[PDB]
Amino acid sequence: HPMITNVAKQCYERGEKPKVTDFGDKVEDPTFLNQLQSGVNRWIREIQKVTKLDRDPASGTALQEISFWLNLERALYRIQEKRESPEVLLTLDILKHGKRFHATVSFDTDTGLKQALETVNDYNPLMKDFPLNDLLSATELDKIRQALVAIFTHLRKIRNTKYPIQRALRLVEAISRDLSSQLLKVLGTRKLMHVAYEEFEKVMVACFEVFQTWDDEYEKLQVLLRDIVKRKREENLKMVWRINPAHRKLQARLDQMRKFRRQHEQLRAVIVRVLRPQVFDAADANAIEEVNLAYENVKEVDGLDVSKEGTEAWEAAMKRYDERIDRVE
Amino acid sequence: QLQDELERQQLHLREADREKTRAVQELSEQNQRLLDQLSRASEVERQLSMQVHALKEDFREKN
Amino acid sequence: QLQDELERQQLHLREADREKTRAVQELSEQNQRLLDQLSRASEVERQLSMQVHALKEDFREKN
Repeated sequence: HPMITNVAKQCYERGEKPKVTDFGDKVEDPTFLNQLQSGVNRWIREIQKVTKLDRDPASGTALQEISFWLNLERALYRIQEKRESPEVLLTLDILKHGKRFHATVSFDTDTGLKQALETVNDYNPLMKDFPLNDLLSATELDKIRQALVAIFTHLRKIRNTKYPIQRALRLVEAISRDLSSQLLKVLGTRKLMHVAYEEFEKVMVACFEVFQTWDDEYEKLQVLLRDIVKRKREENLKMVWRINPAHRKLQARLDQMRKFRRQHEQLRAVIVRVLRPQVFDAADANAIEEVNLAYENVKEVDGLDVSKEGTEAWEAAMKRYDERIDRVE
Repeated sequence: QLQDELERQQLHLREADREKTRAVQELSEQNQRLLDQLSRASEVERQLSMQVHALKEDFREKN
Repeated sequence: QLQDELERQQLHLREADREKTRAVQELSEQNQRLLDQLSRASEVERQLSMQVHALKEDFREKN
């Protein structure tokens, strides 16, 4: 309100903090009190717009999650600093002196500012350091594994906070989605289809090392979370996880890749051993070129496509290759 | 001659830890499936008991 | 020194087996209890279902 500003600058220029008495007859003015009442209503509505903010855990990346929570915490701290400023305290004091306890009690209670402030204070140490940014930056499977262990330690930080177990789990699927994205990006970059089979096996060994590290550290955090729920057994009752990491399909996809090429390579070697005459039947070259053409046909379908169209194209390629190998079988 | 045997007991420790983890996870999953089915059955029983009570009241009135 | 850690590893394998056995027994009893509770819920479901079906038959018949 302009009036409180004018009286406050007058009081400060007189080297004294303002007081209710300085308003004199204005303290009992009806219209001035009504204006302050409406102003406090606006303040309460604005504060409730910020305090009541809530984010769906499932939607968006964990990077978006950390940004949301830190931004909300900063906003609440700014709001709290504004709230403790002499202007708002003076306004509440004037309204109290006018017995207009509606606005004052509502501001002290309806805002919920203390509760949101406590919530973000509880949530700060868990979100203070997270390496998901570094993981998204990381471009190597070993770097990815290092990032995973760092992430799971900063998730172990949860034990001394009030973060809900469900929301932490949804954060974990957010980690899964980011991990799947980065693995897809790396394996697309290196073009695993056209490279030598041996280094290809090495890279997939690295990938399965990464998946195993994910599973092991998830198990560690899972026993930790069960212990935490035991410690708060009376408070929280919903332990249901039903975790479905996004990369899991991709893991299975990559699993298929390995066995496929493995069988293919082994089978390829065997047929090359057997069809050689005891030194050249045309049927032998027909079978060999048929196997090679089956491999090339399978190479037409991208291996990294996990979507439904990817699934159906992959299945068609596998049935085709299966028949082609059934001939030589 | 005994050092390798100690390694065998270390291997057995790792094997038993893996087996225990698998078994306890499997039992937890079975437990949670049965809890979900228990909740579903409890909800069904609740709605059907509501229907029982409403029908009995209707039947008194119509009698 | 090998005896010292070897016997300890043997008896600690036994001890880990003790905790595994306790956990498996507890989860198995919880599984059996939840199976029994689901069976009883199914029984009450069936009784309430024959009740409501006969009650709706009675409703349509007295109607």
